[PDB]
Amino acid sequence: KLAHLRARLKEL
Amino acid sequence: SEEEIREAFRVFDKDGNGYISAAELRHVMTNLGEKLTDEEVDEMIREADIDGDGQVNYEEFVQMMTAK
Repeated sequence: KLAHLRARLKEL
Repeated sequence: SEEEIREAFRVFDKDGNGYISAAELRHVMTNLGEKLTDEEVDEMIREADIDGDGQVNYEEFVQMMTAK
């Protein structure tokens, strides 16, 4: 999801 | 902070046009490990795009990141 996208994007 | 949104936008844009297309969007998604089909990717744009142009602008980008 969009929220999950921002989460994983911050990880990498 | 809205910087988080701007940061995400900077990562999406692949040149500095300020208009994230399906190609650039798919590129980022794929790099994250998300492998979707042409339809699935287009659906994301169709939902984010409120104007009906075929791309996501800064304004729509901010709204989609704050969606629930």
